Amino acid sequence: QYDISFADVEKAHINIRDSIHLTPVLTSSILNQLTGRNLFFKCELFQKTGSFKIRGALNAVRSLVPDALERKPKAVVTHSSGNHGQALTYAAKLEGIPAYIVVPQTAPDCKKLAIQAYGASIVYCEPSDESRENVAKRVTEETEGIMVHPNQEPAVIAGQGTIALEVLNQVPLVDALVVPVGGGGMLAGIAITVKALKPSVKVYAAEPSNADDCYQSKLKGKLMPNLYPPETIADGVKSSIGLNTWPIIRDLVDDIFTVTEDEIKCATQLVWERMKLLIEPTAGVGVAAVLSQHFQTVSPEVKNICIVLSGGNVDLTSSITWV
Amino acid sequence: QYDISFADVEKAHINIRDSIHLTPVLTSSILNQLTGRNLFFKCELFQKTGSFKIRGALNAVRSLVPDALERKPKAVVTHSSGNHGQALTYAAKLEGIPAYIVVPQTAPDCKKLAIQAYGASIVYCEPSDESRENVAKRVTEETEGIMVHPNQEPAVIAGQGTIALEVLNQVPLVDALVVPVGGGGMLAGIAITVKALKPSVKVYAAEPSNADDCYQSKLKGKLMPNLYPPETIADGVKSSIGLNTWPIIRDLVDDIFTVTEDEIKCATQLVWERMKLLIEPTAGVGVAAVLSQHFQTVSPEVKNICIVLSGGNVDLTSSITWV
Ligand SMILES: O=C(O)Cc1ccc(-c2ccccc2)cc1
Ligand SMILES: *Cc1c(COP(=O)(O)O)cnc(C)c1O
Ligand SMILES: *Cc1c(COP(=O)(O)O)cnc(C)c1O
Ligand SMILES: [Ca+2]
Ligand SMILES: [Ca+2]
Ligand SMILES: [Ca+2]
Ligand SMILES: [Mg+2]
Ligand code: NA
Ligand code: NA
Ligand code: NA
Repeated sequence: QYDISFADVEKAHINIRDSIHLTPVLTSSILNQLTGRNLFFKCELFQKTGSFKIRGALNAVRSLVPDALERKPKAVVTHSSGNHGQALTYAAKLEGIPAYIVVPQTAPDCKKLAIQAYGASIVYCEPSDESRENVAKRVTEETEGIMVHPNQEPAVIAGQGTIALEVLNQVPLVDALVVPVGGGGMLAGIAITVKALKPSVKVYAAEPSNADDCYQSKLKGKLMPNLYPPETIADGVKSSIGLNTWPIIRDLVDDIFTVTEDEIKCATQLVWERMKLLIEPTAGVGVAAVLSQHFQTVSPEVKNICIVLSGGNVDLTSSITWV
Repeated sequence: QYDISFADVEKAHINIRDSIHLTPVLTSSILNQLTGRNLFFKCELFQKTGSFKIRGALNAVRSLVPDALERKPKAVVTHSSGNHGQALTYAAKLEGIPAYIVVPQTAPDCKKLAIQAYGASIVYCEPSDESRENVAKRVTEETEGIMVHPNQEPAVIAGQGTIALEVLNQVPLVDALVVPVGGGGMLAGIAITVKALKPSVKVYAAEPSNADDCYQSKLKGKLMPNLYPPETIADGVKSSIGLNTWPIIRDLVDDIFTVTEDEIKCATQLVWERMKLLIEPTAGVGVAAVLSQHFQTVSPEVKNICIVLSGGNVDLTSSITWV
């Protein structure tokens, strides 16, 4: 039916378990006091590499083949330089293969340093997509690598879904999961998993209003990507949903809550100050969603809500400017 | 025998357990790798009020009596706007009694607003130690209230010992606890508990070399308070050890590690960046200790080390200074 099944998610958990952390679920009286609800925080900010993306990245390295004639990937390649590129590089290191990040010439110096810091090799392209694609596909071919998309690659989606296997085990009375959405790999993997195992549990997406393609797509009933690059502090969810994640999200996600920039900022600072968790603002999106006006429409029967705190890769020394 | 015994800790546990968090113990691969040990982090930064001090404060509020006909305090009175005062204020809220803080009339508006935000009631004094004391005495008496010493009060020391009761359950094979020391209520409480329950477990203290009264005292075999108020980023450990905590520390604490300001800063930053925990610098003291050169020479038999992350009440709009 969909591009992954529950079986794929389980195969992913088996593939990655020896190398990832089974992150804790933490609680906060204050947040419980504030939102009306009984909250549980799945702490993917404590995951290896600082975000959940190691799950999909490692599953991809351990399950994808470069070619019909070669079973083992000989390198990994991606155009993502953020949490995905960091995760993929780490996954590549674990498997003893090189990682290449295709970066435009126009990338900030700090981004070029940060990539080299996490142990990947840089391959430069032009700012353009024609060049970007040329280069990545060319690097993939010449290194006998796998190209690993941050959110549309089935093995990546299946890996992200393992979060939900853990949550359902860690929080047996959970009523809903709240998941920040960008490309929807995490949302789709989680939705597949929850709906296979216990479909009475709600799956809710949380999204910046400033980048609201998932909302608009669900509203319209077809895939409606952002027409232009979004401006948002939630830097990890600037991707649009894509052709592999959209059908899952359409069919299996119960609702989508959008949140303003100010809501994202206030929820992030609330988590910092009141929970002492260094989440990145992108991980504040799910917290903002549960605090938002529209979340009050959620039935009072939906009491036990697990929010995925998806990452903690925040640049305290530079990024911080909005505080 | 001392101003408390383990019996007092068991009592405090029963007194307070229904109202405080049984904080988690977290781990970090990177910090294991940096120290060569198996580290366990007791997360008192997640405790109510943002530090462990609610333990001693609540125990004191639930066990001390006013100078009045009624056996229950009708108020709490403090000089502290810091971790101590915030802890006492929350304890008062739990008991449905007012918490008053005595504040010089020349306090900045920012401080006063900050004080009122956590729910304390300000009573003004003149800016002298004479006026501060006299106002606090008057308010305590007129309100049929109590005052609670931050580190020498037996009820506080006993409540602090409940940290170790949890650690010994959460980390059954623990070989040592590392505890930041100021007035030493937390250190003494912990030492009593550990030496009563599992005396083969080491109890190590950690303090800034800029405020090294605990180290000097243990070296000399007598209480040698700091000669002047120390300068340190570790605001919460500026107090010297006192007459009630010293005998316990003398007899029951195995060793004292001192750490420089730079070590404290670097340990605190390492915890933010690599563990995503927003500890205050005072809580970085214990981390700094386990990373320090002197600690590296500790016997390899002392493998499983629990560090108390004592607090997370850090001024976020003020971090820039040392970063
Ligand atoms: O202001 C505070 O909360 C700290 C504090 C509390 C009690 C005492 C005290 C000193 C001597 C005898 C009795 C109490 C000192 C300081
Ligand atoms: C990638 C990422 C997300 C969004 O995941 P998608 O699969 O792209 O929807 C959310 N939070 C963080 C921290 C991320 O790195
Ligand atoms: C009070 C405090 C300490 C020191 O406890 P003492 O009993 O005074 O030695 C350490 N860390 C934090 C965060 C504190 O608030
Ligand atoms: Ca290929
Ligand atoms: Ca979006
Ligand atoms: Ca000291
Ligand atoms: Mg498809
Ligand atoms: Na593991
Ligand atoms: Na695939
Ligand atoms: Na499960």
